[PDB]
Amino acid sequence: RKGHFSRCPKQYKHYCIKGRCRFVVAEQTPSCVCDEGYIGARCERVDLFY
Repeated sequence: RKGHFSRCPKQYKHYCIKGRCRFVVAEQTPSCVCDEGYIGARCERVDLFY
């Protein structure tokens, strides 16, 4: 019954232009997800032709 982390705001989305990122403080876990239809390490290109 617990839930409280930190959602990476757009002001800190420099490591992912078109992608999201969840940073867990209590559990040092800086995870960074990106739009499935995205390309590039920093998420700068896009390929969602689908």
